[PDB]
Amino acid sequence: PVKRRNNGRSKYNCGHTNIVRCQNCHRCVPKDKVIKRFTIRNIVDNTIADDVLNACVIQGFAIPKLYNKVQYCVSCSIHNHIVRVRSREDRKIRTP
Amino acid sequence: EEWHPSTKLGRLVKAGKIESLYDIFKYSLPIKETEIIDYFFPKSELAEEVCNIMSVQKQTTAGQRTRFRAHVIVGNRDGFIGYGAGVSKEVANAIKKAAKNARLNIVPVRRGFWGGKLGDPHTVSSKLSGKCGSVRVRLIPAPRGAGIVASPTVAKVLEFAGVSDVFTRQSGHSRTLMNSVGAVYNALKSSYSILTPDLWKKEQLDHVQ
Amino acid sequence: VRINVLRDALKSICNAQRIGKKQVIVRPSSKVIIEFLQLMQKNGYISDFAVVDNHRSNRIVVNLIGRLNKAGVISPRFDIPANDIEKWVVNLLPSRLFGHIILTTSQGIMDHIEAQHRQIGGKVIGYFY
Amino acid sequence: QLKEADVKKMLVATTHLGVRNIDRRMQFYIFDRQKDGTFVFNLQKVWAKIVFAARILVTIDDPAEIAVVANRPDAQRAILKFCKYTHATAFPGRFIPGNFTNRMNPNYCEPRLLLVNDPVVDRQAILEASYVNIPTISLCNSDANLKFIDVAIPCNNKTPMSIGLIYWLLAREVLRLKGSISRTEEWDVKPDLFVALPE
Amino acid sequence: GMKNSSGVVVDAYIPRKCSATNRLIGPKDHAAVQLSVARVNDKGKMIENNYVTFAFCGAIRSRGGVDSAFMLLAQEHGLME
RNA sequence: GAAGGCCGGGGGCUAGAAGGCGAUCAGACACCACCGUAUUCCCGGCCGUAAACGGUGCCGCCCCGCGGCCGGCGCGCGCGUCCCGCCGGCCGCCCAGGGAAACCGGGAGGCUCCGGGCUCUGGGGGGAGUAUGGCCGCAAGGCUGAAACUUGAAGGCAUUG
RNA sequence: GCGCUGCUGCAGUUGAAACGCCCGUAGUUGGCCCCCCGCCGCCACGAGGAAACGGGAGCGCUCCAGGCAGGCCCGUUGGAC
Ligand SMILES: [Mg+2]
Ligand SMILES: [Mg+2]
Ligand SMILES: [Mg+2]
Ligand SMILES: [Mg+2]
Ligand SMILES: [Mg+2]
Ligand SMILES: [Mg+2]
Ligand SMILES: [Mg+2]
Ligand SMILES: [Mg+2]
Ligand SMILES: [Mg+2]
Ligand SMILES: [Zn+2]
Repeated sequence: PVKRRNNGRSKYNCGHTNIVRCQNCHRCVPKDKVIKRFTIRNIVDNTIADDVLNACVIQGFAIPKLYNKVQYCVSCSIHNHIVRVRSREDRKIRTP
Repeated sequence: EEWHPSTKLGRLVKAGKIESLYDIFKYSLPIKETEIIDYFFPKSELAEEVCNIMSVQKQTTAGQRTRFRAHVIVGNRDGFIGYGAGVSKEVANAIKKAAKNARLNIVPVRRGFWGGKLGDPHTVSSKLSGKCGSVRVRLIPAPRGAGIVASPTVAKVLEFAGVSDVFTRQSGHSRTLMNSVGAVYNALKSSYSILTPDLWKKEQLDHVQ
Repeated sequence: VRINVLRDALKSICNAQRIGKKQVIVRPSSKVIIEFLQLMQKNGYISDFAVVDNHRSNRIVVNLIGRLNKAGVISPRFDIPANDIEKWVVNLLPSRLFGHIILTTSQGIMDHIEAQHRQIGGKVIGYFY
Repeated sequence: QLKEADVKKMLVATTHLGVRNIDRRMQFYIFDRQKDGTFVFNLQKVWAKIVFAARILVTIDDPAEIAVVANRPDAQRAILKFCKYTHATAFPGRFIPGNFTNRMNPNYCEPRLLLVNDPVVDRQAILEASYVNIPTISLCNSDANLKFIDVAIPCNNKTPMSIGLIYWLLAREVLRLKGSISRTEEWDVKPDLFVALPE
Repeated sequence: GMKNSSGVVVDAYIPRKCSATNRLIGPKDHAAVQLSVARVNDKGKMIENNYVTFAFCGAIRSRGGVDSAFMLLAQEHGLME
C-alpha cells in the first residue's frame, strides 16, 4: 500500500527537479528528496580556542567560523543516525 | 436472588408505572437490563435460534488459543426482532452471552400492504435496504400468498420478525452469515425511521414520559 | 458543459434538504423546472418558490419543509406505452401507494396516476417520493 | 433586561474580551474586533443567553439531577458554590470515562441535564452524554466547536473572575425565577466568593 | 397514521419528529434529546409551570446549528427580543 | 516526446558501459582500488519507448469547518508592504458521507434509494506479448496480436505470532 | 444459476484494466427564449391482412392429458374475442 502522502519527497507543481550528489557515497539524488542540514562551527575546536586567543598578537580578534551545508541520501542518513525510523503515528510529526 | 433494578428505567419497570415497550422505544431509551424485556414477555413468547457457530484461533508462542463465536436471533412473530453475538472459551457460555446480547437489543418492525388493504399487514411497509461488510439486501413488498422468497437464513429472520410475504435480493459475499444477518437487521431497523405522507400530520409535543 | 438543468436543480435541492436547510437557489430557470416544481408543490413536498428575472439565466428561490426523500431525472426520454407504466412504477418506486412519476404528453405534464386515469402514454421526465 | 450595575461589573470583570480566533458559528455574538485582534462580545446577547439558560435549568424539578463538570482549576470554587447554593451535583477534577455508561462504576448517575465550562477541556463528558440522551449547556469563547452543544453562553474562560461572575449571575437569576429572592433587592451573596482566592 | 380499509389506524406507534428538520427520530437514536422551557408571569420572578417542549435529532446536533435553530424556534414561539 | 541507441559531420575535459590490472573469497570472470574505448558536448536527421506515477481520462453542477503560500483587484483606518473581502492557482488537517480496508473528503462524496455528456481498457492463473501474417524502421526494434495444451488457486488490505 | 457480458445492471488508486501529451475529421452530444402555422419523430384510436401454436368464454370425453362439442321445450344451440 501507500506509506506516505508525500511519497517520500517534497514535489509540488512540477515534473522534474535538479539532482544532487550525496556527500558520503556520491549517489545521485533528487534535490527535493535529499536530507539537508546547515551547520555553523568554529575553525578551531573550542578546547584550544582560549589557547589560540592567548597566542594571538592582534587585539580584539574573533575566531572565524565555517558555514557549510550537508546533504545526505536516505540510506546514509539512517546508517549515521541522522534520521530515525519512527512509529506509524509519529511519522506525521514535523517539528524538530 | 430477586431482580434488583440497577437503573432508573429498571426501577420504573419494577413498578407498574410503564406498561408497554413501545413507550420506551418512542423515547429512544437504551436498555441495559435483560429483565426489562422479559417482564413484558412473561410467558417466554420470545423464540430463539443459533444461526452459526464458528471457531477463531490466535497464534501464540506455544500453539494456538481457540475460542468460539456465536450468533443468535430472537422474536415473538409480532413486529419484534433482535440479534446478538457472543465470544467465549466455551461453547455454552458463548451461546448464553449471544442470547443475552440479542435480547438486549431489539427493534420494532413496521409492516404494510401490497395494494389492497385487508386487515392485518402482511408485508413490509415499503422497500428497505441494508449494508454490512460487502453484503447488501433488498426487501420488496409482495402480494398476499406469495410466501417468503429468500435464502434459508434470511427467511428465519423474516419469520421471527412476523412477516409472511416478501421478495428479497442479495448482493456481495453472502456466504458470510454474520454480515448477511446484520444487513437484514439494519434494513428492518431502518423501517420506523422512514417518513411517509401518512405521517406528515403535525402533532404537538406532550409532557408525558 | 451544462446540459441537463433539471438534474442540477434536483441534486441541489436534495443536497440542501439533507442538512436541513430552509432555502435554495438554482441558477438557470426553465419552463420544465417550473412545471416540475408546481407539481411538487401541489403534492405537498416543497411549499412555495419565486422566480427572479435578470434578462439572462433567471434564478429561482425555493422554500423547503423536509418531507422530500428523493428526486431524480431519467436522461434519455423513453416512450412509455399507456399499459407499460406498472413495470416502471415497480422498478423505480418504493411502493405502489405514494410515489409519483412525471411524464410529458400531448396533453401536458402530469403524473402517472393521471395518465392511467386517461389511458394514455407518453415520455418520462423524472420521479419523486 | 440589562442594568448599569450588571454591565459595569462585567466590564470590570473583562467578560466581553475574547480570543484572536473566530468561529463561523459565533459571529452572531461578536460586536467588533480590536486593533490587536481580540474579539469583543455583545453583552445584550450574553445576558439573554443567561436568562434563557436559567429558564431551562429551573424547568427541572429535581436539582439533584443537574451535573456540573469543571476540570479547570480556576472554576472549581465557583462550581462548588453554584451547586451548594443551588443544590446541584458537581464532578470536579478528572472525569472518569464510564461514569454514565458503566453501571458498576462507583460514581454513576443518570443526570437529566449537563453543565460544562469548556468543551475542549471537558470533551469526554460531552461524548458520554451523547450516548444516553442527555442535553448539555456549556460556556463558549469566541473560538469553540459545537459538537452536541445545545445552548452556548458566549464569554471568556481564561480569567477566573469572568468564570465566577457568570455562575454567580446564573445562580442569582435562577433563584429569582424560583421565587425565593425578588429582583429589586441585591442578592445577599457577593461574587467574590465564586472567584478563587489564593493563599 | 396508515389506516386500514375501514379507516382504523394500524400503525403500532407514532414516533417523534424533530422540531427543526421534521425528520423521524428512530427507536435507536440515542443522541436525540428533548428539552423544555418555562413561561414567566406578567410580573416575572415566578414560573406558571406551563412548559414548551422541543425535540431534536442526533444528526443536527452532531452537525451543530442546534443553537441557532433553537433561537429561531423560541422567537417564533415567543417574544424573546 | 527523458535517458540510452543509430547515420553523417565537428570537438576531446571530467566521468565512464566494453576491456585490462590489484585485492577479497573455496571459487569472484562481482561488490572495493587503479587505467581506460564508445558515450557524455554542438549541427543536421532517424528511432518513438519509461514506476513517461497523483499507479486516479476530459467537460460541467452542489458541497463542514480551520489554516498556509503565490499573482491581480477593491474596501477601511490610527497608513502599516496593517486587516476585511473577491477571482484564479499550489498545499495541509478534517465533521458528514463513502469504502474490503489502507484511506479519500478542492472526492475515491451527492449511487442496489443503483440514468448529466463523450472516449479508451478489462473478464481465474499459466502457455504468451510467444507463433504465424501485415504496417513502420538503416538497424536495434515498435504497433497489431492467437491456438493447442496445462492448472485449483494466483492475488488485495488488514490481525496475532 | 451469473448483476461472471451488466439497456434495466459490472469494474477500471492498491486486486485484471485510464492511450505519454496536444490538435483534429467522420461519429455521438449540445444553455435559455416566441401559445397556437407546415414538416419528422412520439402517444392514442382505426382499417387491412391465414390458420395451427399461445392466451382466453362455454361445454362432467366417469376424472385427466384432450376435443369442439351438445340438449331437448336450444341465442337463428354454440364454436365469442
Ligand atoms: Mg512494503
Ligand atoms: Mg517525472
Ligand atoms: Mg541523448
Ligand atoms: Mg498508466
Ligand atoms: Mg451504476
Ligand atoms: Mg485469463
Ligand atoms: Mg468481475
Ligand atoms: Mg501489483
Ligand atoms: Mg492492477
Ligand atoms: Zn553522504
